Amino acid sequence: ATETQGEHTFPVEVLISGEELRGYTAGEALSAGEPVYLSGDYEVSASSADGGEFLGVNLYDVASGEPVALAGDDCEVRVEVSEQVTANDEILPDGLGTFETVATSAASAGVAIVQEGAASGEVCEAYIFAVQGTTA
Amino acid sequence: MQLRRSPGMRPMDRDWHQERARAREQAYSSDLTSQFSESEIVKYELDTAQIDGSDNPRTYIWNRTIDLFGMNGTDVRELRNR
Amino acid sequence: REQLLEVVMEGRELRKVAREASNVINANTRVGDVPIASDEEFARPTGQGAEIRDDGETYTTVAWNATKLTEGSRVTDEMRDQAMVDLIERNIQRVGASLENGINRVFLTELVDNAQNNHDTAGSNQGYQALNSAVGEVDKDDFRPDTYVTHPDYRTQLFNDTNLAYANRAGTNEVLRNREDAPIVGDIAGLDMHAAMSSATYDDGTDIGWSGGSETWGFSSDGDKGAVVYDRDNIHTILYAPNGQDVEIKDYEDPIRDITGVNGRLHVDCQYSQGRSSATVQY
Amino acid sequence: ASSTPQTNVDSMGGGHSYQFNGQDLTFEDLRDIKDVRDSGGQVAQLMDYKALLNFGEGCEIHVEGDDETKQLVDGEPMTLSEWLEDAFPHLDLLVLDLGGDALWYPYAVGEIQETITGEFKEALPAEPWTLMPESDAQGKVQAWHQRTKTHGGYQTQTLPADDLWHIVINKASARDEVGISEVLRNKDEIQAFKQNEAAINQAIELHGFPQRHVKVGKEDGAPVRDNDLRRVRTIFDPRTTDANTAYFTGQDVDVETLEAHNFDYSAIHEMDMRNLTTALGLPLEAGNVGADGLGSGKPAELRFALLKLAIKANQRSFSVQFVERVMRPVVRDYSPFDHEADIRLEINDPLEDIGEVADLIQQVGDYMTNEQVAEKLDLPAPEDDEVADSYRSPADMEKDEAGV
Amino acid sequence: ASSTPQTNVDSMGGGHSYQFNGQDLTFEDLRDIKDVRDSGGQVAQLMDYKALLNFGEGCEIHVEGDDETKQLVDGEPMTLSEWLEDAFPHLDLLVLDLGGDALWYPYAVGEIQETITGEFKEALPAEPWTLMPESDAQGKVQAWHQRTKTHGGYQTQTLPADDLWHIVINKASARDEVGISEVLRNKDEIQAFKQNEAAINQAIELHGFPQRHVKVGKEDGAPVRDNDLRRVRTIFDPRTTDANTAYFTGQDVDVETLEAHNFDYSAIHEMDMRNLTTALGLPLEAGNVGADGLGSGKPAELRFALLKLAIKANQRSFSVQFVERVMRPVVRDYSPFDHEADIRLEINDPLEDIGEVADLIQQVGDYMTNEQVAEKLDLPAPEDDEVADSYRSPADMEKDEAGV
Ligand SMILES: [K+]
Ligand SMILES: [Mg+2]
Ligand SMILES: [Mg+2]
Ligand SMILES: [Mg+2]
Ligand SMILES: [Mg+2]
Ligand SMILES: [Mg+2]
Ligand SMILES: [Mg+2]
Ligand SMILES: [Mg+2]
Ligand SMILES: [Mg+2]
Ligand SMILES: [Mg+2]
Repeated sequence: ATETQGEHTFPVEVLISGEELRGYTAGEALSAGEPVYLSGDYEVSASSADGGEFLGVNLYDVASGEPVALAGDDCEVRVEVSEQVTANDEILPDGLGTFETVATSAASAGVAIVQEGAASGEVCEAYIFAVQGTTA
Repeated sequence: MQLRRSPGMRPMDRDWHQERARAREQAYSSDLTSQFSESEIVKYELDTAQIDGSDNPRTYIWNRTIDLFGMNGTDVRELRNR
Repeated sequence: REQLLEVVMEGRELRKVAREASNVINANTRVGDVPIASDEEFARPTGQGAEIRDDGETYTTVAWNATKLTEGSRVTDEMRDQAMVDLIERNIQRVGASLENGINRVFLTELVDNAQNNHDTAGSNQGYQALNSAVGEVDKDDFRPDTYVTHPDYRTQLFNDTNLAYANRAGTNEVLRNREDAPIVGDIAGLDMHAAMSSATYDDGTDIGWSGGSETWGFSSDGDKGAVVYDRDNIHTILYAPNGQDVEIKDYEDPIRDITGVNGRLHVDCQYSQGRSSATVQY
Repeated sequence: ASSTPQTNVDSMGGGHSYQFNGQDLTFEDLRDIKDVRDSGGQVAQLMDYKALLNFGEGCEIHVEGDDETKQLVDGEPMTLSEWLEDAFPHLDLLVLDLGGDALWYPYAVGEIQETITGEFKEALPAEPWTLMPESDAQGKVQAWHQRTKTHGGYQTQTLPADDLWHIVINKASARDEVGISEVLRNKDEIQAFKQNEAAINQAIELHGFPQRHVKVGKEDGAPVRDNDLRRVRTIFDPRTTDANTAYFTGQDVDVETLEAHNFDYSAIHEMDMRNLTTALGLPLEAGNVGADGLGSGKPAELRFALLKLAIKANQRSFSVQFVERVMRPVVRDYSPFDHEADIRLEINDPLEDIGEVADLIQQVGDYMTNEQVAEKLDLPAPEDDEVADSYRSPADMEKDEAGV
Repeated sequence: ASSTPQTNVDSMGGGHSYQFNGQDLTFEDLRDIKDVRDSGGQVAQLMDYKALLNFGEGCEIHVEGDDETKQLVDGEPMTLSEWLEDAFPHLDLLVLDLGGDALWYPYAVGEIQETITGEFKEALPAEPWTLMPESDAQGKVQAWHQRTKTHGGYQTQTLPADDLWHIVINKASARDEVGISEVLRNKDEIQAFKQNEAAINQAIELHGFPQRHVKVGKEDGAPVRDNDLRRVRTIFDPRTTDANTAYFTGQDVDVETLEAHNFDYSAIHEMDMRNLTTALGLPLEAGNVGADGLGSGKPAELRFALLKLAIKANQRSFSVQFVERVMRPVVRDYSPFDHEADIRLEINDPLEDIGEVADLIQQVGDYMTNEQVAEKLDLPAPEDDEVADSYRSPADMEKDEAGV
């Protein structure tokens, strides 16, 4: 995700605030700001489209098998949303490397709450507050 | 917070420069996937480097199978008319 | 022998003027009050031997609540070692700059929004005559301005005015030669200071963590406020800092995680003592 | 020319914060220097040896035309030199204290203290890690900012540059009125030294000594559990063992050894001490470490010349500032003499050899006045002016006078 | 001939700060020198030793026939040496600062400064990394351009060549007024040194110490997983192991060692220090490194002669420029004396043995005047001109006069 400044495109700094960073192994190639979930023992992969797959956001671009830094819950992050969002909206991994609202998803509870609204395809600021896994 | 691998920080890293310089000097084609690790292409953003093999010295060096004149190992961009 | 190109090219830098262009108070407390006296009145026609009625001084205050402005940065310790430049010095410079820009936003947004007078140019006579008219608007409230704060489009338009651009009309060719660095630009319509502002400075409310002002800052379209003509002694910028007089920048290591950071802070408010001492110029 | 400096000085506004510095050093950096000095061990001892070489041999005050200064101070006559020696009775200790501080920290700093009667008492040093200067657009100090640990709260205050004094041995430039800490300048080298020393100590513990490895059970045979090994551990326990214990076993017990694995920690210690002593400008010998070839001949003469030159530079730098910023103000404000007189403070050479001076006096005394000989030999000059000023020995003048 | 140069020079058409390397001397290059200077460690200490050798031994002022210059300056006599000694009281420190700067940077540079009453105060140095000269088409400096850090940005200004002064020790040619920095000249050698130092330090961390390698499981037997090794890690944990820890195991645990993998880092250190010292023109010994055969006899005599010649060359180059561009203007503009007088500023030889001088005075004093002896011996000449000008010692003249 990107700022534009004249000719230049700058990558956004993903992590706004938060001290709880943790290291994992990439199960596949991943890019900065993607939501990820556990896919093997300490191995993280990109989150699919509804609930039950979120541990945190990947902080930097990786090849498969490289070490990954996550921002987990308790972090504030700059993340791209696939739809227009507003303050107080709960958001969820979208399956597309973006987030979307809980309201749009098939799920009933989110993983982060929007603090600063954004248009479709634009960077919101959100607080990550929960993880989601396999409940059946 | 910004890590050493984080996308907004890559241009500050001495290794990002050193390794992109290596990649240009080592390359034999613009087809990165033929030659470089998925790690290298991601970590050093090699899609954004102007890699084509034109900076590799061995693109310009003669290596004929029989050499009676000691011509092999000469680099054509070091000749008088280059 | 792979010698790197060591240099880093700078970004856009905003103009910083609030410390010069307003009365700075270095406050002892983060909240406080400036006492204001009532306006002068007229003595009363009185019969001989009648009681003299009272109409003494009355007083009020303008309160300050210095808002804490902050800017932080954190980097992995491993990267401080691999950086092409002093990466902590660069973050100190950015953090200090973000605070100076913060002061200037607080100042300019108070200055533009709470000016009690306005001169509407109605898309015409926008150069010297607008400055003279805006002084006239402040003069009708019996204050005297001495400073003007100006948008880039207002400056651009003003230096096209033949009264400034022709050497014989200005009595000097400095405006044609040196533009905003000409001595006449800081010595016009009785004003003895010019404070050139940046476009991004005013609080549009589009920036994160800021909730916007009431006006539009600009000089490009019907209704934009492009300049303010005012008394520098009647607008206060109040700075509070717990650990000194001014901006405090602190370095730190995370005690656990091999992270280093730099954090800046300053508390600032801006308040008109007398908003009648100020007039905006409008497109 | 001009009466104000017309070149600028690269320093105004403290960078991005002024009265508390942005980029320039802070109270926390000052306390970092204090922690290095406090901590003991080898680094603290080396920088104390540096202080002792520069300032530990004591001092002498000189005045040119001192005799012409003769004046009654309290009915008693004094010269300016006699008065200064009474004003600064313990100057040898003060010079070592300030001279030490100005090598450690960017500056030594202090006050002039009066008696209650308003006569001069002392030049009082202040704790240099508690104080930092505020300086102007031409780099001169205008105020001093202090903070002190005071029942946990930092008592904090500001003092004018008017009544403090300060001295800088180490400067970034001739216009630098704030100076450089040699500790902060070499912060990385000090840490590299400490880390390597810790690494060597841990390596000696793990690898410097053999360790007994008892292997139990036959290869490919019956396995042995933890409780089975605990009974064997009791038999071979080093706590209980003695130098001539013998062992009896079946064929399926082996007493192997982790040998002490050879590594040249002595060479690592030499290398660490070389890096540190060179970084602090000392010779390697100051670190209790020797070197081949360097201990003899012209190679020795060079390094001890480099050390003596470094000492002379520090001594001159200190002496000038102490005279100009401590002594002259005291003469001006509390003394009946002319403060514009040519006062000098010499600080002694720590490596001077009296035997070398005695050889010199034997060889060339015929060309030296008795005052010059007395000064070289570190003695009072003769009490009689013609005896002091003449070139024959005083003992030779005495036997002439006895002949007459 | 002619009154102006008619051979051209390699200048870039004038206006530029054109220097040796066929390009323009930028403020970035100037601050790169400042970074090598301020950053401490071994390179900084070596170029400090170079400054101390060239300029640390202090200075002496001579004027030829100065006894003829006797003039009332302020109702009282001086000679030009006496006036200059009052004009420049702390010249030893100034010479060390400027001489240091002129070895580090392409030039030392500064101002003349006046008192408020308009008489001479001092020659005031300026920070050389802040100032950049502009040459014309014949190479001569016409202006000084300055930029300086100030409150988060930079000030910038231009000053005329007409009222600064500058001194160049190292030149591209005898016509070069911009000079060459030895730090920029040897930038690659300095970086090669720093990189090899870092490489050795890292290699010592990885390879200088043995490391324990515990292997678990039988070869071709049952596999052991990470979660199983995690428990074995607890048992042989190097953090909590001690010198005399013993181990008990089954047959299917092997306690191997990564040996300290021997490499001659001492020789790599010597080779790096050899490269750096020779590049900076210091002898090898200045680096706390020695070599066989070179420590004694004619091999030693030669390298010490080469060092002393290099010092004398720098000293004369500095002295001439300081007299011609600082002292003569100060005499001309603020003194009652003639500026065309034969002034010399001489800088002391750092490597004199006064014992060898005393041997010389013993052996051949019979051929020297008492003044010449006093000059060699570094003492004031005798107060009475007839004894100063005579050949036999003042003690011999005294003992014979006492014999009358
Ligand atoms: K959906
Ligand atoms: Mg938090
Ligand atoms: Mg209140
Ligand atoms: Mg009444
Ligand atoms: Mg009333
Ligand atoms: Mg009104
Ligand atoms: Mg101009
Ligand atoms: Mg005016
Ligand atoms: Mg079995
Ligand atoms: Mg099996």
